[PDB]
Parts: sequence; C-alpha cells; structure tokens
Amino acid sequence: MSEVEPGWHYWLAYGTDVPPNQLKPEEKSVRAYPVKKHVPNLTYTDGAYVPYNTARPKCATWDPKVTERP
Amino acid sequence: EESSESALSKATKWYLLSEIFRGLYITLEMYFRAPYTIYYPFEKGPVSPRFRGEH
Ligand SMILES: CCCCCCCCCCCC(=O)OC[C@H](COP(=O)(O)OCC[N+](C)(C)C)OC(=O)CCCCCCCCCCC
Ligand SMILES: CCCCCCCCCCCC(=O)OC[C@H](COP(=O)(O)OCC[N+](C)(C)C)OC(=O)CCCCCCCCCCC
Repeated sequence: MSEVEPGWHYWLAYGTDVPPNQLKPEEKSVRAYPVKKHVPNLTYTDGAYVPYNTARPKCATWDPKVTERP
Repeated sequence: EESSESALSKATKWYLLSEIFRGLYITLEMYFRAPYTIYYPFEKGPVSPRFRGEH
C-alpha cells in the first residue's frame, strides 16, 4: 500500500472527487525543491530510517596546552 | 387456564421449532445479499480532511 503516491493516496480513500491529475494550477503544491520518484516504506531493508541526534553535545572539553614556567 | 393459544397449537410450535426455522430463514436471506467487504489494499476505506495520521 505504501507504493501508492501521496498524490493518489488521498483520492483512493474517497477524500476528494478531484484526482491530482485534474487539479487546478492554483490548487497544486508549489515546491522550490526538486521532486524525485516516489519511495515506498523502506522497512525490512538496508534503507530503513536510522534515528540520530541532530544536536551537538552541550559541553565542550578543554583543548590541552602546555606552557613552560619561567 | 387463561392461555390464548390451545395446547395443540402451543405444542405444534414447540415440537416443530417454529421460531428456530424463522431464525434460519432470516439468516438465509443475507446469503443472497451483497456483502460489505472491501479489498484492501486494492481498495481503501473512507477518509476525511480532519484525519490524524503520520506527522
Ligand atoms: C415443509 C418442511 C420444511 C419446513 C419445516 C418447518 C416449518 C415450520 C414448522 C412449524 C410452523 C408453525 O408452528 O407455524 C406457526 C408459526 C408462527 O405462526 P403463528 O405464531 O401461529 O402466527 C400467528 C397467526 N397467524 C398465522 C394468523 C398470523 O409459523 C412459522 O413460524 C412459519 C415459519 C416460516 C419460515 C421458515 C420456513 C422455511 C424453513 C427453512 C427451510 C427448511
Ligand atoms: C410428535 C412429533 C415429534 C417431533 C420431533 C422433533 C422434536 C424436536 C424437539 C422439540 C422440543 C424442544 O425443542 O424443546 C425445547 C428444549 C427444552 O425446552 P424446555 O426446558 O422444556 O422449555 C420449553 C418448554 N416450555 C415453553 C413449556 C417452558 O430445549 C431447546 O430449546 C432445544 C433446542 C434444540 C434446537 C435444535 C435445532 C437444530 C436444527 C433442526 C432443524 C434442521
């Protein structure tokens, strides 16, 4: 089921009577970024989403330096 | 002594399972009716613009 594009997923579930290919130009979404081919759910594969922290550590350790005494 | 139906009439229903055959007949009527099943994932149930799913 995840192979269905998000454009037609809403139409299949009787969410609207206007298919995405019949959409008015003003009703379409405007993307400033390029569009790629539809990617289905990637579970049970090597492409599964891997969560990670998007923030740096909250404390930075001291970079050690040596100064010779007089 | 105050029954409206005669003993023979009450026995005929009781011995011949009058209401049981009535219940069987109603169940058989649905056998010749259209079912409700939809063929997911080839078909989807109704959705509304207010529906809450993945963020
Ligand atoms: C021929 C062999 C196959 C059927 C054998 C069994 C039939 C019923 C025997 C007892 C009847 C009885 O006792 O009749 C009496 C009852 C109820 O009527 P009441 O309450 O007196 O009505 C009130 C008085 N009126 C008559 C003025 C209105 O009738 C029934 O509920 C009939 C059941 C019909 C539906 C099922 C029939 C098909 C069965 C499924 C296929 C096998
Ligand atoms: C001379 C002619 C002989 C007829 C032969 C057939 C007789 C059948 C039995 C009649 C008595 C009876 O069903 O009795 C009902 C009994 C005991 O009921 P009780 O505790 O006495 O209450 C009732 C008496 N009242 C009202 C005075 C208090 O329990 C039951 O509900 C049994 C349910 C069995 C259902 C099986 C049906 C399966 C499908 C069959 C159709 C294809």
